[PDB]
Amino acid sequence: ALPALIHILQNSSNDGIKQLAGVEARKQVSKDAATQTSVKQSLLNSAFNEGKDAVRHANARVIASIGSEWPELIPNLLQAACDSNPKIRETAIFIILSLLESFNANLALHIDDFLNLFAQTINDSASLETRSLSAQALSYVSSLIEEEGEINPQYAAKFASLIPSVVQVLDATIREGDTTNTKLIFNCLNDFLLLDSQLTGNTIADLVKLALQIAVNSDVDEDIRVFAVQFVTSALVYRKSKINQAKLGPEITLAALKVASEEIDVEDELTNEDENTPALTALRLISNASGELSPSQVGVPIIEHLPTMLSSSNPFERRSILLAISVLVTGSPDYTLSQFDKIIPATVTGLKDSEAVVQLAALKCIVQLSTNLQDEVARYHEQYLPLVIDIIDSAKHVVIYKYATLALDGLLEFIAHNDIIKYLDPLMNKLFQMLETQQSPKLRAAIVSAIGSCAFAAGSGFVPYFKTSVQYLQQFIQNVSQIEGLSEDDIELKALTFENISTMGRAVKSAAFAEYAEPLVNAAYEAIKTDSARLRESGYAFIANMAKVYGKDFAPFLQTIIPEIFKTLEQEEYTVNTGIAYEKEVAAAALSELAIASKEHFLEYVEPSLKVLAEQVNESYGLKETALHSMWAIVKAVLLTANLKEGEYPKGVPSGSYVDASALAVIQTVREVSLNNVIEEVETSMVISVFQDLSEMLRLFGPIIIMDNGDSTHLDQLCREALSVLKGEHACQTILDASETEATLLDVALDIYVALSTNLVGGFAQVFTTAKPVILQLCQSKSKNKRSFAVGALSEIALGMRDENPFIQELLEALIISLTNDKSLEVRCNASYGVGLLIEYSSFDVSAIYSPVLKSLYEILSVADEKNLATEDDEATKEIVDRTFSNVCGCVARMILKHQNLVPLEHTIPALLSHLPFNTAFEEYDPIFKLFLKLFQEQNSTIINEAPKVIAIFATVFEKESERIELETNSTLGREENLEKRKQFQSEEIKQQVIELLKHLNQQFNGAVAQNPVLAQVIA
Repeated sequence: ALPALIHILQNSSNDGIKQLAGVEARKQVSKDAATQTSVKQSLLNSAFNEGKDAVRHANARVIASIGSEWPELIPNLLQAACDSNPKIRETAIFIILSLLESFNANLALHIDDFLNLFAQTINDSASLETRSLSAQALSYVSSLIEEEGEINPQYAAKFASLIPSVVQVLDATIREGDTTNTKLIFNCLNDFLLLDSQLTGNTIADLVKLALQIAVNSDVDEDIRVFAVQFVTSALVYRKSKINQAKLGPEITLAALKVASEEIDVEDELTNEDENTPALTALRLISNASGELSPSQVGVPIIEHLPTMLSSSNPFERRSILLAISVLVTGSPDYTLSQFDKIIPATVTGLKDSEAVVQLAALKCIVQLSTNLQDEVARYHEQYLPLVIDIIDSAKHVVIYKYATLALDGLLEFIAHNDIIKYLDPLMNKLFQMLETQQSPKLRAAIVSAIGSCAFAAGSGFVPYFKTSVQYLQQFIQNVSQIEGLSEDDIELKALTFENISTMGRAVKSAAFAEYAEPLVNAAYEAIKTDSARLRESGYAFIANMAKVYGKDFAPFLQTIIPEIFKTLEQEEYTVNTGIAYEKEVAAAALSELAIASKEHFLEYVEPSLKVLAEQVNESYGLKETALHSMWAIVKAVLLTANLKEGEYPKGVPSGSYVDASALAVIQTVREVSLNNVIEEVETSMVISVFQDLSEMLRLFGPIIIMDNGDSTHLDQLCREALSVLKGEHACQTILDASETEATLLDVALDIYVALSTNLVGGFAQVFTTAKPVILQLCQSKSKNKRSFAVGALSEIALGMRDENPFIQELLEALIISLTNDKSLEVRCNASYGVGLLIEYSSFDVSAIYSPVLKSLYEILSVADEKNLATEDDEATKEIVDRTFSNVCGCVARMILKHQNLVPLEHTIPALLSHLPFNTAFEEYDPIFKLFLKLFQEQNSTIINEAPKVIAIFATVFEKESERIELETNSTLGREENLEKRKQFQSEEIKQQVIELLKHLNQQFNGAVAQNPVLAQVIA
């Protein structure tokens, strides 16, 4: 059997035969013989004498595999590693290394001998290879030392002492041009990141700094530079606390920006339609720093350098800064949005550059801004659209043409419904002309997406184009079933046409879609059975929209579709099959939409769907969050099918159940899965996602989501987790200025309490007791954003409790301190909302606070008034300014309604009227309308002289209300994000009271109201 492969190893004239004999011979070792001494001593002899190194190593590896199953071996190798003869040392170390590579358990008995050996051989003056092998061995030694129950303090100290030597080996390998061993040493430093700190000592920041010096050194070979960039990226994922402690964020960012500024192959960039350059890895480093660190450490340095780089004579620096921003936004979208006053002009400057690489860089930046800040970018369509079209018309490179189309796509998709209509017809004609001219399927795919995005924005305004578009696009979805002979891009073009035709079905509704429903639906049911994961994905996306369009009429298709979806969700995902991951995401969304659009006919599928999804939560690689989200979607469907109307639940702790036993059982199922995926959960994205789902369901259906029958086990578990997140002590945080991801975790943790306060009302006070001091403390954070979240959350909690809140005076006095002393205008703005509410709910004497609070509210008004003077150029400030006007006026109206005779009206009413109508936060109209009803009913002198301004304000309000009603009827199905916020009236009752008021006012002032066209329409 095997011992012949050893004979071949020693003896062939062909060295490549001895080598591959050994490569196979190792494989054989596991699967007896009296004389096994012959094969050891033969191998040891060959390992140290063969002429070529590859044949030496081959014998060495066989010795080791033998080594697992000889008390003299390790002692003899430790002796050989200290031989006077450098080649004998090297081959012994290699064999020791191969032994460590077998993970034999008894190697743990030699930690000290290995530490003492390697402290020596790491600096072997005669063989760089021996130093590199010593570094490589140390990885196994550190792992061995961390298997002790308590890490030996002496091992850690010795091992830490070796770290500077490894750095020397690295410099040695770079100096000597030995890039094979440079790579291996970088693997060693990467392994240091994972180590317990007592093994690595204080070093890690210094390893980062040393890696940065290599990365920016253009004299170093590029592949070594990528290793270095990659190491720092890896340190962001595993050791960000050390990066923060050294405050290296800005140095990392600036180093990466310099590498990305190096020139690149321009013609490749402009034509290649497809990660290992220094320039590309540098962008990935920026991208990861933006996700990992607070924006002061990454985005702020970038925006500081935007002026000088964007004007540089070096086009690669103009290109570099735009691409830097393009990769900043995903990790720091809020900070990026706040810098739009600088960033948008910069993208416009970039589009006007003479160099195409800079123009492409600007386009990539815009695509990235649209993806993350959707409608916020589309507001600038008036500058962008002319520029982007001109680039499409005059493009000389395919990659510019693609990204121009894709930028146009992202803008058009989120254009305001009113504005798209001015563009819709000229746009429609241009995109179909483009579609004809271009024959590349990569380019056609991007044009089809832009067309569908027109439909999405236009809603019912798309009807004139619906039949021509489908006629045309039906050409790209022939022979769906036949995938043999199609390129990946041909598949994408087919898939995108299915997706965007179904999006047109969302724009025009079921009646206008009636012509094509059957052929298109049949075509999509072909897609689902096909062997393209991309094509199946587009089938499910098509079905998801059909569910929105046809509601319960789509139920006859359930028997057919669900079996396909279950099959899609159960597929093996492995070398992670990205196409299957996308398909599963969309199939889960299809299942959710079908469940919410079938109602009673999705009752046979509820239990099987929960079992399939629960299996994915437990076992899937990237579908956990979505699988769990879909489970709550199934619950939402079951609760709606039981005619629990959204927001109509009984408040307070439920002593039993307001839901029938079948529904409660479905709820409890998902409630258990939710809490098991937050308890001890290490991924913050998973925690964020669970908290978001729980808040949403609590908001819609009440406390029955978290508790029933007086048993608060899960409620207390939830609050425990949330409280821990607020304190920074949850498993997902314990692997300052916070990253935005970290800020989201805070926001959604606070929002659990917000939702519970509205669920519980008075009942919440006992739950709130533990979190209340922490939230009051977060209101004082050195971080402005944390203060903004906390003050905002306390105010919503106050709204949740209302007049059943036992802490009004404590909370009132805390928000008054924020209102009075906080340096941030936006924090003071958020506080003024909470202050008015607490006064509205208070039942004790507040006469002592009215005068100081009014003074502070007026100062806040004055700082916002000054900012309002220079903001034709900065919408982030304009939103804060406008929200301050709404909140302060709302709070003042609340104060007057609560205690009119403590507020001197003579100056307050005019200050109120000067900030009406509002531009945002229309919910604050509610106290103001009630105030106007009271002042006019008492014929108050102050408002009576102000009747023109008051009827003028309602003229704006009612015009806005009519636009809102029209926008709602025209819009594309399923765009109900902003529904509550666009409303001018919080209730039909307050709306009708206002109409009667305008009726009276028309009886006085000799028909002042009728004179106005808008109100004449409402008054009659």
